[PDB]
Amino acid sequence: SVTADPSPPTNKLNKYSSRITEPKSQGGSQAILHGVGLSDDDLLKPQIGISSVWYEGNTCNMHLLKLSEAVKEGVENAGMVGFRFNTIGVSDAISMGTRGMCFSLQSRDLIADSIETVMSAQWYDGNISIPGCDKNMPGTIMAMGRLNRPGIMVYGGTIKPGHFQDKTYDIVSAFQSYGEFVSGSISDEQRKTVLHHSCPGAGACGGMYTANTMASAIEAMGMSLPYSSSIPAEDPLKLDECRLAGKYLLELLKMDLKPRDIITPKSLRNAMVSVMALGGSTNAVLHLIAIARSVGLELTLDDFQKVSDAVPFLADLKPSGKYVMEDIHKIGGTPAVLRYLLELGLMDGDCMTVTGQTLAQNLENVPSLTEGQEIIRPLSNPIKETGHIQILRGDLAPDGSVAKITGKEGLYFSGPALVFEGEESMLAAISADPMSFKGTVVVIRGEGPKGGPGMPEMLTPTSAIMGAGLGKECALLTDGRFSGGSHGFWVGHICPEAQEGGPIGLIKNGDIITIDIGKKRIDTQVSPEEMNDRRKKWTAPAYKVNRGVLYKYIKNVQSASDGCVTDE
Amino acid sequence: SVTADPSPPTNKLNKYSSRITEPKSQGGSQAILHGVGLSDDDLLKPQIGISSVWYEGNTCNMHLLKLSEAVKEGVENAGMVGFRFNTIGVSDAISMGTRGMCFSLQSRDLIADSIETVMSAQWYDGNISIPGCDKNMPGTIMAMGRLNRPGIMVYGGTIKPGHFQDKTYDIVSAFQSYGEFVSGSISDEQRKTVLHHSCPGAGACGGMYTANTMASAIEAMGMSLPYSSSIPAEDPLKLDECRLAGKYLLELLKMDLKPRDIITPKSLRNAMVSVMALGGSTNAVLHLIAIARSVGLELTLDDFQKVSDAVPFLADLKPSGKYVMEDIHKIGGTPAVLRYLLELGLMDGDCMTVTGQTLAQNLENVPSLTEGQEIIRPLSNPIKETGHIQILRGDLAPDGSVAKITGKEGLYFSGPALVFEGEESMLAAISADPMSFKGTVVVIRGEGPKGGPGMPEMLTPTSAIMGAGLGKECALLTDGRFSGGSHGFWVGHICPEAQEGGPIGLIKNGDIITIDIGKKRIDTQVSPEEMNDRRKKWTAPAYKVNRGVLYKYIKNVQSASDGCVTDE
Ligand code: FES
Ligand code: FES
Ligand SMILES: [Mg+2]
Ligand SMILES: [Mg+2]
Repeated sequence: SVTADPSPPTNKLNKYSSRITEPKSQGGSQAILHGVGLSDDDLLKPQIGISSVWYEGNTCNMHLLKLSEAVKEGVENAGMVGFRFNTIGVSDAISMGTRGMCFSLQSRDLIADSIETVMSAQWYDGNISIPGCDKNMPGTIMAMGRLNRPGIMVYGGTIKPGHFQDKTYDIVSAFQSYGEFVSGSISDEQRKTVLHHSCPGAGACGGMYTANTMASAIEAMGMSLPYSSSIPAEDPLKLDECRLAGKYLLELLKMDLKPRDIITPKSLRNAMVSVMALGGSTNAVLHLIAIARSVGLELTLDDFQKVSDAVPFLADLKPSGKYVMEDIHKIGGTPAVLRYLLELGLMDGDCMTVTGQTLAQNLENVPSLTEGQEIIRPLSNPIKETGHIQILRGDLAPDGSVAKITGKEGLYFSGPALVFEGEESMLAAISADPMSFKGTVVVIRGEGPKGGPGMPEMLTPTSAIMGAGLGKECALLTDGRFSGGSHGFWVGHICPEAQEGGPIGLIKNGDIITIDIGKKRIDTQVSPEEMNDRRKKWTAPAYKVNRGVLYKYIKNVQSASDGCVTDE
Repeated sequence: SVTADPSPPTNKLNKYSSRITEPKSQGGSQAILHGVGLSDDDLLKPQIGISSVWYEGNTCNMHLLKLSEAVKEGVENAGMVGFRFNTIGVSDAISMGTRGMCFSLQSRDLIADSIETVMSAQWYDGNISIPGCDKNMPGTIMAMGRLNRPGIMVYGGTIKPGHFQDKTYDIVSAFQSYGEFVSGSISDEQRKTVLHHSCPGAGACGGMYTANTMASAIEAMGMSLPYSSSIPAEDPLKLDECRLAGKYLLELLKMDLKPRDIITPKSLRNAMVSVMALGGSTNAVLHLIAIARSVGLELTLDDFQKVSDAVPFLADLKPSGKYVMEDIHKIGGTPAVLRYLLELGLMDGDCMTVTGQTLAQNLENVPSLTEGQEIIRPLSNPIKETGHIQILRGDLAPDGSVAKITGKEGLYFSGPALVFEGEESMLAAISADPMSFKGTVVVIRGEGPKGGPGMPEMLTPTSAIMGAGLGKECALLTDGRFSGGSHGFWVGHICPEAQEGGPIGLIKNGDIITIDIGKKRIDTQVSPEEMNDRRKKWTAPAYKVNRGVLYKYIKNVQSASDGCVTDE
């Protein structure tokens, strides 16, 4: 029983805004509303909060004001009042590699707080959110779940791949350019050319990374309109979707079809099914748990393992494959993918969606995957018989951990631990003495929600390992997160994190660590009694901040196995 | 020693953005920056985060996107790169009277978190903030203090008074209209006419309420440019100020004149001096404490009492007087007011400001208060010999409380307590049985930062008291806040709040409460031993929420005497 936001004061379409538009005792409210341009007749209409995440310093978000204007126009075209407002967001592509990354994950929870705040204070009847980026998307859904007022999330759209001189690039090309330069693979001028053509325009990062994972998952959950996740950012049809969201939201107000009517155990499973089938990001574990909690439901790591075991990986999409979200768009979009998964019996078609109809009804007449397409494998010949996402426990991750397992890595890794108290000291060690890493289980700890602080996503450690030729010769463990595609036994989200005294914070250099994918365990040769000896002598490190938004995060955040929720 | 945000990697103007624009290892960052439109030459420039609080559902904020575009143009005209982003805010005029008010105060702290987040993640060198409303203003300064990067706050400007048929209105006219209708003073049609003409356009609420108090105080603190606080929202000179902020910020980057160089004990006192001289809001106590903490300084309730005792109330401004901020603008603006206070020896002129010069240097050549003006009283004939703001302690507010004391109320009030566990039950009681309030000390408790939750500002209780003719016949105590002008012994901010087991939560109906302004005490006839007896049997009420942004507020917020900071 979630208690968060104001209740409305049955067939009324302005259930909330009537609190301030109708009583004479709210004459001050009505005076403001006339001052912002509402007529007496406008005061009778539903009021839609239109929350975008526009900002100019990221390609994923710089276009969203234009989208928000189209959403407002369509809300007015549907007989409603549209009130635009706008939250913050941050760019992982900009902050990756820097301590700015400590601020990224928590911006999800701040976006949720932001939209909840405005919708509650202004008494809006419904919400249309326009995220464009990584964390923006689940933050908007969490606010929707807390408020439980009719809402639709309009994905801003993925960016198109960059093209120059018969070469094709994305943000990962730009990430990888430094290492290829240092290795001698490319010249400084080729490096510079990659940076000028990797990000050609607006839109979220282009492969099946976190943004496309979550947009697809949220469409599969029924909380975006069909095709929202797969229409590209700069596409004319994205603007048309914006101009239609008001029509759809009107119908949701008439039926009073709310987020907790749409986000259910079965539609959460539908979202998880799309993550497994498409090879989506391990970050979806954090965000789908957070979304489930926001509507008062439960979702555990073991629920992810069960769906992973039930759903084959079918999609030849970056990072693990070759294609990108624009290629999905060209062969029928996300609805064509979900139609195939539904036909295979992998999804529950009875779930209500923001179209006002069920998932099966949305998908009944959509064009199917284009004949001859090579992106989505048939069930008979999947890329992997089960999903990439694997939950591991064992001695060193007793409360869980998350890995992306392709099947190319083998079933076991065993090696002496090489332990670093953060990303910076690992990178200096691999720079000075790369051969000391050969055969080791590398542990980068102190990078969890409280220890980091902020659970930063880390990319430099793994590109340093790949560039040293050590990809098949070591394993990587962290209480933080690893960015992009895996190329080995790379395990993140290890719980309890080191800052909390979890076993990962008790590992010492030379401890033999064995990762067993089949048993789903990360174990240590150190005896349980010696581990307990170390725990008795362990003292928590001082927090790295004492003020500001990150210290509030330290005070509030739950574990990664609990989705790093902050409001419980 | 504040530890919150990233440090820069001496004469460089791009101290922070060089972290991502210069190293080859940040090629991903640079690819994004080219995609958003930066040239190779642009990468060399400082990057300014331009944070507005635009949203369409409030007159105070609906214009701020236009202002933000002018700020960006001036940043580019100054040889810098401008990156706009935008936070949330909420409208007290809309939410007043409703549980939406529970979300208002905390939006200050969420704005602070929001701007801190973006500036840290994106590595911006400086900040220009464009608030328009109540809580927006101190939230932007708190972010500035945490980051300690050069910053300027551009006030959006006050709204102009409304005019219709030789009558003049503001938001308070609209608030008061319901009660005048119920009393028979005005007809329904006159009531409706007030609502259509009370708020004529963009801008913050027009008298010396919280917005104008804090804009004036922040200008007096040196963190806005001269006249920022007094130029009206729709004025051409406000746009010109926006287009100049970049020139001024460039110079701050050259001198590296930072917020903790500008916000000092002496400039905090300067801000407090302006609050006392102008009759500013008791809310300035919360916000100036929060601003002081954000730069690692201390500011106590007793510091406010000392300044109040030292500074006469001089300004004939609403709520207590007749004039409004536009009238100040017409007689020389905030700089003319501060020039007079400086000439009187009430302020410290050596404080550095965002002009790159001292306060005395800014004021040396500004036009003085217009000859003949009747708004600012001479020191010889003040409206009150000391400031309105009074700190009270005593048995029932051992950790402090705040009142606005005009001098019209007498020095003492004594009466039996009439106790309500929230605003709703008080209002029902005064509706049913108004005479039962005559002679009482009314206690509205459970309205503090944790109890409310959110320390709501309350207006309906006091207009109900005025409308029942009880203004001179009772006193009002709360652990929350009272809105607008006082018309009696109306004390808010009582600490500890009732939810925390403070004495206010132990008062029983009939307890004789005596308010003594001269002794600065709110005392009870109940013996200390009986109070302690009650405390031993007291149990905290359940919190009113268990999820969402308000439950996080309950988890994080300090007392009103500590400025309701949330990050400590
Ligand atoms: S930084 Fe926005 S999705 Fe990658
Ligand atoms: S609601 Fe914005 S200052 Fe009054
Ligand atoms: Mg990312
Ligand atoms: Mg207010």
